[PDB]
Amino acid sequence: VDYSGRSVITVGPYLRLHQCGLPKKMALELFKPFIYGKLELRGLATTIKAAKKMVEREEAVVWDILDEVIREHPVLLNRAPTLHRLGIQAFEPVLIEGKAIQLHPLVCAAYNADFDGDQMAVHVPLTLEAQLEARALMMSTNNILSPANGEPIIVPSQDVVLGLYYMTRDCVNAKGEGMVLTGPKEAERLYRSGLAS
Amino acid sequence: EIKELLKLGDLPTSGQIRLYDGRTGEQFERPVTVGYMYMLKLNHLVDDKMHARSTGSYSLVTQQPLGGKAQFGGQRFGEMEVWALEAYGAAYTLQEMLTVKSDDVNGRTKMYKNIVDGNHQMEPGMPESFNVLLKEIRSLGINIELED
Amino acid sequence: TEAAVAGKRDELRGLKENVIVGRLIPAGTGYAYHQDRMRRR
Amino acid sequence: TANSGYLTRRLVDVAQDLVVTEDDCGTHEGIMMTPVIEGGDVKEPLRDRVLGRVTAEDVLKPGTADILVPRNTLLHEQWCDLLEENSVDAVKVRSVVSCDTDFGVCAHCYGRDLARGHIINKGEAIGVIAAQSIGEPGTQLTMRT
Amino acid sequence: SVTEFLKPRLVDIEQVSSTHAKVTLEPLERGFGHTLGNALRRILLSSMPGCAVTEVEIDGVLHEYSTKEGVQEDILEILLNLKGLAVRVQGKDEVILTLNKSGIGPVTAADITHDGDVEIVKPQHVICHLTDENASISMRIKVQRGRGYVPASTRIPIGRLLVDACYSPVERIAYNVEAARVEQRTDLDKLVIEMETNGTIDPEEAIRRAATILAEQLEAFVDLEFDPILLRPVDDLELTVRSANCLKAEAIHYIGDLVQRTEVELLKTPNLGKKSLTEIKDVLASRGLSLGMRLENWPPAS
Amino acid sequence: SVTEFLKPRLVDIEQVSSTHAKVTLEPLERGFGHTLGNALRRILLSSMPGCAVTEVEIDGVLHEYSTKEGVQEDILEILLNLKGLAVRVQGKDEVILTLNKSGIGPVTAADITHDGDVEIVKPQHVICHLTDENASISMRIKVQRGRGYVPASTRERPIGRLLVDACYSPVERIAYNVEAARVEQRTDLDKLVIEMETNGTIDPEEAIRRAATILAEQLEAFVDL
Amino acid sequence: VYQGETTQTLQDYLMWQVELTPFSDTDRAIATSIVDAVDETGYLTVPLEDILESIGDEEIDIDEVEAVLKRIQRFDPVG
Amino acid sequence: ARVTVQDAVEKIGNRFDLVLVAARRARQMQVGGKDPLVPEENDKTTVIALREIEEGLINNQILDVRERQEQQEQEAAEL
Amino acid sequence: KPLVGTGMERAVAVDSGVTAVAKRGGVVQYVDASRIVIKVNEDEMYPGEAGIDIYNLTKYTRSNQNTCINQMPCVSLGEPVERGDVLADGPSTDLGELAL
Ligand SMILES: [Mg+2]
Ligand SMILES: [Zn+2]
Repeated sequence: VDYSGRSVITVGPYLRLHQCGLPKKMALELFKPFIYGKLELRGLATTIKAAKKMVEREEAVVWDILDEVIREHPVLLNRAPTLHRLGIQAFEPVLIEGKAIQLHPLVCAAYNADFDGDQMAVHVPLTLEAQLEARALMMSTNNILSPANGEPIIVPSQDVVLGLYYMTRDCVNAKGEGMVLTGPKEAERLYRSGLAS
Repeated sequence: EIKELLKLGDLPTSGQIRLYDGRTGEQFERPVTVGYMYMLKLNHLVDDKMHARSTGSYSLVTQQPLGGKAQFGGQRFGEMEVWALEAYGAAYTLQEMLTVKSDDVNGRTKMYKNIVDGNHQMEPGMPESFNVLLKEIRSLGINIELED
Repeated sequence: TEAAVAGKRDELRGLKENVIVGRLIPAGTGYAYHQDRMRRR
Repeated sequence: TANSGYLTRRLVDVAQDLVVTEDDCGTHEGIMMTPVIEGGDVKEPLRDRVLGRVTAEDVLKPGTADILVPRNTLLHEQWCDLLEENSVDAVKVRSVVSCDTDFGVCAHCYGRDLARGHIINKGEAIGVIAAQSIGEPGTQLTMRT
Repeated sequence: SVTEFLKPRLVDIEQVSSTHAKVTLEPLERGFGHTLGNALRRILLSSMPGCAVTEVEIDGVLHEYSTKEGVQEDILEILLNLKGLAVRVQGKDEVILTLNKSGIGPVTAADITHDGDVEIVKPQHVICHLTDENASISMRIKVQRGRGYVPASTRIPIGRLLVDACYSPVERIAYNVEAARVEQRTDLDKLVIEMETNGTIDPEEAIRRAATILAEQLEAFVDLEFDPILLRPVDDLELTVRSANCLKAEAIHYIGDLVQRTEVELLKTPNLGKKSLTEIKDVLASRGLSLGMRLENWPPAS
Repeated sequence: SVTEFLKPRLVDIEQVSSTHAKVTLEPLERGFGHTLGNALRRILLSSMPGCAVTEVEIDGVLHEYSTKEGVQEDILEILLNLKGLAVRVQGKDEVILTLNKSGIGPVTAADITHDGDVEIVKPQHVICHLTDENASISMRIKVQRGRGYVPASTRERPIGRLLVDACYSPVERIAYNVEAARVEQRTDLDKLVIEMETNGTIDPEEAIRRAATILAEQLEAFVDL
Repeated sequence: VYQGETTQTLQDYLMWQVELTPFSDTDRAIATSIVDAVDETGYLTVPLEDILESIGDEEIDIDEVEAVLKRIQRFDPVG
Repeated sequence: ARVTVQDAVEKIGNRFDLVLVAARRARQMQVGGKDPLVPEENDKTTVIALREIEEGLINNQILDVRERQEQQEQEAAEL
Repeated sequence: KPLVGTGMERAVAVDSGVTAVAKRGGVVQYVDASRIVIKVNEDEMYPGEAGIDIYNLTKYTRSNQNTCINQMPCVSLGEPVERGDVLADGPSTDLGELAL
């Protein structure tokens, strides 16, 4: 199919659950007709060839055009082999620098993916029906229960579990033991000040 | 022997030292194993991996996008991806995958023209590979046809 | 061979049949389209 | 891997055309559900076998003739708790196998979506979902004796 | 060119409440967001002048673990309530207040004896509850001036109940660094600071005072549009007299206005026949332009 | 008073080596030592300006993937050696140096033609070696001032002009320590010792002052708000 | 098995530019006729009277064909 | 923006009919000259339609009634 | 070099024909980035022959995987060499040891 690409995947720890990290070099090629239409719409180009040359030269304004046109437009991420329907999910793109796709850690279990050489493919919906199906059916935030058994699929693992386990533990004789606090904010203020363990 | 060699170099025996956060300057709460390891760069470079396509060339027979990065090729949407789309119930996404993106000659042009004009609508049409299949079956002496 | 000998006819009722001919599958968001087609037929 | 792929492809092919095309078929047939007991160990309790299913008959209290759960009731968590309160060990439920719907099944004979909290909607391709659910854990099994 | 750095241009302030604020600054040089946020957070946490309750004396209480008759809460509950009392002091750096109250009801910060120097930011601050009618509370509270947080354990007469001293008005502060892009540069920081105070001072004022303290700490080292063709007038085209008159009558002055007019609308225009429309289309085609072009907001305020 | 803070001053500057120094700030209040140290370390490691080699021209070479007869090193190795050259330019933001050498032996930084506004801080820096008696090398080296890391890819030229990535940062490493200071009549004051390792092309005191100026100019935006 | 690739010629490029140009139905038909009669070197091989005859409609004058031709002549390549 | 569509699903009652209704409204707002019934905040037609559906301003019956009213008004004003 | 090894690096580097190995002992008469000329010892020279060994190094050539093959000398002018010694290092080689 057309309007498709693929590349290696990295981890984005700052992303939200409904967001993905897309290289802008890929996005410039994927959304080219949309960029042509938007350039013609606001008078920057008067002919189709003018917009074609502007995109070929990669002028400064075409990046603003791309950022405007990728504002609310889901893209489909798929990893082979697609063993179940959770192998294809919809995400909102965020333009990034580089050549790797950033993936939310919490969705790595549904894809059965790890960051040691895995590659993913990206597809662009075209029509309004396709975009609304991506937003309302294939969005990641809609897929939180497993259709096979009903169990959750957003189970935290590894680093998050280790950190939460470490912070929610008690020691017999730690610094700051035996005092009374007005609330959680005072506890955080004491911890950040080095006055309590 | 490793511990003796560490002692010879005035280094901690356990092999763990104290580190500080570069952004805040505060010490990490536990000793960290710090040392030297031999690292290799493998012949899997992202420069050779990244590829994207909007439109390009097509096969003469099937009228479908070519495969590979040497040509400006597209990604294959196989049977398992079709099953995944069917399990969601996204009929329009599957239909636009099947017709206006791969092998509907008039549909591709109409969709491109509508996208450039800001109208996100499609006319599905008939895939060309089905016509190729019909012709190939007719070449075997079997009368297969569409009716009504 | 068996279909050609028997002269069978296909009604295009399943998902795979509509996938072959590039139509909306009779499931999900395409169910209403097929219901309307059946009612009008 | 190849055997798992072949198995899941066959499973998809055999059930690709099954879609929920009705709301209720009006049948009274069903299957009896009891906990799975092997020797002296219970591997599967009754709660996990009847959750999200529709009762095919009125469930009566073991010692009386009083209707505890009425017919055509979706057994959610509260119904399961009520059943386990009175020590019920066998419930007759509706299944897709005993469905009178022609060219598909109905929502009541299927039950909960298992991806949402509500009952299954019309127009869902449950055969493909079932084939993918069975075939997906196929790589966790052993192929060598 | 080598000594000039980026400065914030879009300082957004969101006032969640009278004591809770969220400030956003962008753009910043790479790595400066963490530096500024960490420095400001450390200053606002550890070194911030203020006034706070230090220790208390209750007539009927001799030890911290005691039982006061008639009071619903425990002694340590009263100490916790006192720790949360914010007081403004202007005259001296050490003041004494007295609380004597009898009856039934919530004894609060409005029952403290009034004084010229001492001001209570929240008179509604609940101190304790008096249940019995024949019950009374009598206590003396010392307020001092200091900086930051001082636990009472580090300070370990009779009946002097020690209280942790919280002079800093800041109750909570956090910062986050995100990515921001100028047209060319992309690896730049955007700083977001969320802070809640105790009501004595504004969050903006606290940020300003922390910045002033840090700046004064360094005084000994610091050295002193559309395409141009669309904007051309319609008189640029060498139209005939009749066509020019029709366009002038149709209130068309620039090329963009004519370009946005479709052929169907122009056909219905009086005095404009098919020949004149064909001439207009021809002269537009001679410059690579048509009649079916759309623009979002054509008039560029000119 | 509690609202008045004692402010630090530059007390001691120790020159352990030409590229190694220690700077003493004293006195400091409780908690200000680390607060100043971390910010100063970050600014010194991130924002210090310096001069670096950016372009090279050699008479007999066309590109970096070739060899010169009589020279034991490849052109790429020569460029890598030139990347590490430390030069102090005192009058301009751009200069061109000339190197001419002939005869068997090492060609170092001391063979560069003398310029009034250019100082070479490490004359012993080996550039290449000539292994043939009838072998000579002549080159032109472009040096300019900047800050940070600028790869040549990010930044038509005639054939024979070789680009080299510019690392303008003169600071190699920064460390800091906070000790207890001995003021006249207080025991709650600290002293900050900053250990600085550079390439010898910048004075430690002016580096500290520049870092403080950068911090103050960045912080002045929060004062008004 | 071998299938080959689809190559873009001058007429394919011209028709691609025509389809993305705001023409009317009659103007689009005239543009199709004009692009049909273009040789490899980019010159029009027939007089405009032949194009007008090939249109087959009696309500179109030579002036509309001239306007459409002038619009087409500004495509890529120019000339 | 939008992160979830649960409220719109609850309003409509079905996920499959919600897509069709939202597509109809978005195509009315995009190709047609209709204006949004909610204050748009730099949003696209799909998100605007979803927000309109969530507020209860848009459903299938309302769209059918509006279409019938518009057709009747056009047929009355044609004469 | 790995700086932590097993002792098999030299065997891999030498047995692989990526390095230049002296066929006969002698003294380095000429050293250059592209060629090495060794003056052979008189006790290893054949009768009626000028005893010199010339090694032309491979410089920036393409491999089967589109990588770079380049040889660098690792001997100085006038130093003694023996039969079997390493004269030039090939790709991923450091002083006759494997360096990946
Ligand atoms: Mg992997
Ligand atoms: Zn049924």
